[PDB]
Amino acid sequence: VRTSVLHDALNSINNAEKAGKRQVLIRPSSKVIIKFLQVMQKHGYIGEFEEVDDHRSGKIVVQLNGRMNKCGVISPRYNVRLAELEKWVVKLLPARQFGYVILTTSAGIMDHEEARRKHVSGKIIGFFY
Amino acid sequence: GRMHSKGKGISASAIPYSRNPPSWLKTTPEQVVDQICKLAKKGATPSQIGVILRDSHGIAQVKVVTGNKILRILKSNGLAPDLPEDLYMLIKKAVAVRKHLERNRKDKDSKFRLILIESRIHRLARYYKTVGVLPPTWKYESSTASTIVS
Amino acid sequence: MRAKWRKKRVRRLKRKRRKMRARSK
Amino acid sequence: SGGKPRGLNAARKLRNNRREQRWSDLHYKKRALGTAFKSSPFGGSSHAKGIVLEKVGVEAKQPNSAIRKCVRVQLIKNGKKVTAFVPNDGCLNFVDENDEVLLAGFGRKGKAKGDIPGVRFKVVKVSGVGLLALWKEKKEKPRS
Amino acid sequence: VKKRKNNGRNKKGRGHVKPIRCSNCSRCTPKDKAIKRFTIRNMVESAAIRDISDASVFAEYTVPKMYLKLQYCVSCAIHGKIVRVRSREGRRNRAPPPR
RNA sequence: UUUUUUUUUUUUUUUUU
RNA sequence: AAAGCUAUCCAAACUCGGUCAUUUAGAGGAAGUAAAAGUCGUAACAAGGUCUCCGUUGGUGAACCAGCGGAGGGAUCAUU
RNA sequence: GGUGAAAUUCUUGGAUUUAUUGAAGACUAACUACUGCGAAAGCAUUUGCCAAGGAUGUUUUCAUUAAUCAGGAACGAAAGUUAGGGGAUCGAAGACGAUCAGAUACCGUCGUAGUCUUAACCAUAAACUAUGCCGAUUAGGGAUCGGACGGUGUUAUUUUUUGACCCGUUCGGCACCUUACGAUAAAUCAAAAUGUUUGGGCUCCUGGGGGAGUAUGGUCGCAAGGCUGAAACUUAAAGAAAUUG
RNA sequence: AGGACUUUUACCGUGAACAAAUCAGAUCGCUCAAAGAAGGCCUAUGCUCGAAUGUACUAGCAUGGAAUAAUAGAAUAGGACG
RNA sequence: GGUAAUUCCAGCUCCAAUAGCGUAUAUUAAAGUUGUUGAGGUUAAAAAGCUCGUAGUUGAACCUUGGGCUCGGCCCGUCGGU
RNA sequence: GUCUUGGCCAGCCAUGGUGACAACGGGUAACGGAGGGUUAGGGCUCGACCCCGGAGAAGGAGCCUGAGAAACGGCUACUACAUCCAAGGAAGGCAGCAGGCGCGCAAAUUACCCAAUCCCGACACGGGGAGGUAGUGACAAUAAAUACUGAUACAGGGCUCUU
RNA sequence: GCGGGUAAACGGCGGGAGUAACUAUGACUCUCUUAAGGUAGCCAAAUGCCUCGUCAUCUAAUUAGUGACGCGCAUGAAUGG
RNA sequence: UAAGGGAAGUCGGCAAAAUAGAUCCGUAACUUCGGGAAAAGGAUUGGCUCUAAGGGUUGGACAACCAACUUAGAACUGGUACGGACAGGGGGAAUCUGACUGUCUAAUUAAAACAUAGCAU
Ligand SMILES: [Mg+2]
Ligand SMILES: [Mg+2]
Ligand SMILES: [Mg+2]
Ligand SMILES: [Mg+2]
Ligand SMILES: [Mg+2]
Ligand SMILES: [Mg+2]
Ligand SMILES: [Mg+2]
Ligand SMILES: [Mg+2]
Ligand SMILES: [Mg+2]
Ligand SMILES: [Mg+2]
Ligand SMILES: [Mg+2]
Ligand SMILES: [Mg+2]
Ligand SMILES: [Mg+2]
Ligand SMILES: [Mg+2]
Ligand SMILES: [Mg+2]
Ligand SMILES: [Mg+2]
Ligand SMILES: [Mg+2]
Ligand SMILES: [Mg+2]
Ligand SMILES: [Mg+2]
Ligand SMILES: [Mg+2]
Ligand SMILES: [Mg+2]
Ligand SMILES: [Mg+2]
Ligand SMILES: [Mg+2]
Ligand SMILES: [Mg+2]
Ligand SMILES: [Mg+2]
Ligand SMILES: [Mg+2]
Ligand SMILES: [Mg+2]
Ligand SMILES: [Mg+2]
Ligand SMILES: [Mg+2]
Ligand SMILES: [Mg+2]
Ligand SMILES: [Mg+2]
Ligand SMILES: [Mg+2]
Ligand SMILES: [Mg+2]
Ligand SMILES: [Mg+2]
Ligand SMILES: [Mg+2]
Ligand SMILES: [Mg+2]
Ligand SMILES: [Mg+2]
Ligand SMILES: [Mg+2]
Repeated sequence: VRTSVLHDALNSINNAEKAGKRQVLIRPSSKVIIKFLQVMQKHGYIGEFEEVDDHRSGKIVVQLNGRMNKCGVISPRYNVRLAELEKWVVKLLPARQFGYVILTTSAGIMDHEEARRKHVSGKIIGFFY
Repeated sequence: GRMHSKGKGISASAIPYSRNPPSWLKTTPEQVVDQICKLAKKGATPSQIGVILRDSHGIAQVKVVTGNKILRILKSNGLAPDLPEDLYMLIKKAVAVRKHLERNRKDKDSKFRLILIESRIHRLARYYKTVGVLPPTWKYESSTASTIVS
Repeated sequence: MRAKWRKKRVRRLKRKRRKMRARSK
Repeated sequence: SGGKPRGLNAARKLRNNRREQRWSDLHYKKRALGTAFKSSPFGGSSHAKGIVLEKVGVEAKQPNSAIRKCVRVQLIKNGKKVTAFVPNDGCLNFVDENDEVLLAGFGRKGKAKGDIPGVRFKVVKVSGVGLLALWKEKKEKPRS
Repeated sequence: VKKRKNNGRNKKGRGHVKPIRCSNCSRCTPKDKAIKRFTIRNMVESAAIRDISDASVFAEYTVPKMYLKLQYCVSCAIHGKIVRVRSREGRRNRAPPPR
């Protein structure tokens, strides 16, 4: 039984990345997945991702540029306070200037660095570096 | 896989992307609903109705042709079965095993299957009571199964 | 000693223990 | 690893499972059951006093051939009988029948230490005088 | 240590297989685990084939062949030198010896 | 492919350009 | 208006049973552990000299033995 | 007869052997496979009946109805128990004959319970793939089983369909072969991989070796026993995989 | 300031309130230090700085945020609208 | 430690702390040997014989996005106005 | 009835209340907390004891006075313990400060004083074993003695030379 | 008469000597002997002479009672345990 | 019938005493799960004055005319007595033995003896 489609997408992405493949097929399609992909794309850790429309959950084909070390999800989505970002970043990321911890806040899917600017917090859902 | 077996076999029907009636159909939505009502009035189950329409009369998908699924058409026309298809076939199957188990007592394999058949009925009837298809006081009883099927 | 017959020896000793308790009871 | 629950509302299962599995920890089980207060020869205390009942010799475990000098001591506080090792060369002469001696732990946490089998306590003071003080030329045994 | 990938038999997916009796021990062993030899040899030894042909009357008679299926346990096959202990790498070779 | 039981305690190794 | 007195109420205490909890004596019986130059066998480790082990049953000074079913952790990854 | 060799044993009352027939009970050889079905335990002669099941195909239907599960329940080899039937073979216990220092064993001749069946219990196995269930992804390859599809040519039938064989594709299985981008302490593993770059979901179990799956209490059982399940005390190792002798 | 119309919970931000002592921590040459809350300046006449600051998890109170996680809504229309 | 004792009893010498040092017991770190972070379960201890199933835990995708008009604060540069 | 609400209690009526999200029962060598120890983060453990709250005054119960007590350096009764006696009677509560016995591995003087902090009284005036001072005190903590120095003789490391 | 079967047919079911690093006892060994040498159980029992057996409990005191022990004159398995 | 004691009497609690109905409470080991069990052990009981409940018939959650017992509640009352006579279990912890119900030595032995179901030949 599918329980975390976000984990399925990131696991498939990471498997293709470690194998050296330049692209990966992702099923199914979710609003969280697309927003999570766009966070990758803004920092350039991926390239083009294309969504195939269907009369069901869609598919995504992501073109990988090879500059992607590790992407993973967090289960459950712990409720994080503003004072807890630094502990979460330290215990989970490499050196604190490359990776980006992904949260879901009332402002939407967005980074841990962006949270410090906007002074908001929420639930941790993933990470990359 | 299967809910009551190892059974990891994938086999289904792939609905085409069209969502539009093909150009070779010249039948009116009024006509096909008349076909649906006539078949249901005779006694055909909504699963059986789709088969005969698809195989003989060329209706690939009733929803594509009309816009409503067969059961919602039947309820609108007041011809929906009192008992849902899913329970009726499951209860009828359980009744069949009982008559075999009464005669054959050493069939411990048939005894085990009856438990699985009964377990599906209880899980199913629990869902119908949740959505409101069946009364909350509806209960499947061993000796009363034959009465419901008749 | 084999564990199969260490188990048998203890199991025999347990049966004798229950008889001694029934005698007192 | 283990198939531990990972839901956000599974704290009850996580705490209950930890409480059950913590009993297998030997040191927590000893403290939680309070076995020192129940079964230990001492009442959980570091030391205890008793009356010397007799002097016994204990053969050393292999590979070691010697007679470790010990005394059977009946504790005053509860009446339990234990065997106490008498350390240092020739200190068994100071101890005598019906003396009042103070006993302590012998090594680590009630386990016998060294090649002395079944001895888990040692003599510290005799007649209110330290055994080392008697063994050295420092103090004198009470006149009595 | 697991000595063999197939344990000692061939019943993966079979659950339980009825046992058989060893040929020269009567040991009760499973049919797939047992070591089976199908032997086809002339009913008369090659040394005495000529004399049988001499007594042929009726001189076109072909001597029939005995058709035996010998089933052995592990202890009997090894002691009878039907099979031999092989090296760690040579144990995996599932090919009959060449002629 | 006749059979072949047992072996008193302890004791059996270290450093650098 | 004191002593006293009527009837409820609060109720110490004792006796008599019940129940729970915790200690403790006991003829005798049956175990465990430790200590070693004790007696008897040699069951296991090699095909340990009857391959070993598991469940069950019965028997024997003792390790153990045997019947039924199973496993290889086998002494066979294999016979066209 | 039987064995390494013998002996107990049967035998001129004809043993053993030969042929024919009958009775009894059990079992289903060769075909039989790195094959199949079943949740597992297990399941191998023919025929008929009864009910069930997976895979396949589907442009049929419902529309979240799902996954795993503390307690709870069904089934559960062999052995064992109760009451009948049956009782051929084999064979615990037992009696002998050998061997041996002894032989309450291995070996041989007998032989009771049992082995078979109906009704009712028992609920344990090295019940093992020592590898929990669901889901996604990840290197190649050839066999094989069931279904489906496309093509080709022989063969039997045929108002040209179907079966057998051939090639290929795909779904679902039992497995297997080489390799390590990986894992492990290693043996080895396409899972025991995607884990110090540590979070997909759920349940169960373990915390040095003994004492001990023991004592006690509870509960189930006709009993044998099953399930639950300690502590005192003792000990510096026990153990796993490989290496050289 | 009176009334009407707000889906409801979880979550995050902010704010109020939240004994001392303890802890972190600012200042002062108790001869240094542990400590203590002192002290310092003018010759005097008397003049003055201090005795800070942080800390209130979870529960409760007020407001904002509306992604994420849940729940309802019109189907025998017994639905909305003047 | 069994007649050459670097380990016992002593003499000498030296080492550590030093007005202190040793010992016994309790607890913490070490202990990723209690593991939520963060253990292990083929063979080292450990997947219930197997299936069904309640409480519990968890549970496919989907509903306002996109663009433009702007306005302001802060930060990163040269202009430095004194 | 109570200062007052209340199944707090007395009468009448109904059958409800809690529980697998652990009720009820048992253990605690359990007074609760602010906090102590030790930890990168997450934690583990202790908290009789200088402060806040609760309860008790040998073990229960009852009560007077009083704004305030179920008070105990108040009373009454019972149980245990215990004091004087002329044997008729009377009198008692150190878990307040010292001190003694016992218990234990385990813990100080039957000292001085209201001068300091505050409290009480009719009160500037008196009282306070609250409290302060001193004695015992290696609980723990801070600083810090047991020695400093010149030359002579010798040796080493250097320096100009190695006659 | 000879030969075989039959004990839920009647019935029966042994002695002596040596031996374990204190002593004691004898798991063990040797020998005579039987149709077989009393197995599981149980006991000074309504069955034990010696005997008021030895130990414990019951009492102030117990040849009584009860619980154990067991070379049991002379216990014991459908003469059923 | 007996003061105080309470089996010291006796081979031995023989004989006698004690308990005794009804209602409410409470009830152990053991067990063949059926019992033990009336286990053990407690409380109440009179009279008088009341109150309430439990029905039938005929006329449409009502009205009227009948009916005789049972149960429950409350005041008052008395030399605290009340199943006031009669009637009416003593109990518990064990050992030996026979499973149990049943039967016999008329006129000294009622038992462990006989029988029985069950088992076997
Ligand atoms: Mg699938
Ligand atoms: Mg399921
Ligand atoms: Mg269900
Ligand atoms: Mg969650
Ligand atoms: Mg050693
Ligand atoms: Mg099997
Ligand atoms: Mg040897
Ligand atoms: Mg020997
Ligand atoms: Mg030996
Ligand atoms: Mg072996
Ligand atoms: Mg091996
Ligand atoms: Mg003949
Ligand atoms: Mg087949
Ligand atoms: Mg056949
Ligand atoms: Mg079918
Ligand atoms: Mg098991
Ligand atoms: Mg297993
Ligand atoms: Mg998978
Ligand atoms: Mg295939
Ligand atoms: Mg095929
Ligand atoms: Mg298959
Ligand atoms: Mg541990
Ligand atoms: Mg352990
Ligand atoms: Mg090894
Ligand atoms: Mg570990
Ligand atoms: Mg092992
Ligand atoms: Mg293991
Ligand atoms: Mg399994
Ligand atoms: Mg849900
Ligand atoms: Mg206390
Ligand atoms: Mg205390
Ligand atoms: Mg009072
Ligand atoms: Mg005092
Ligand atoms: Mg007799
Ligand atoms: Mg007399
Ligand atoms: Mg008579
Ligand atoms: Mg008479
Ligand atoms: Mg009789």
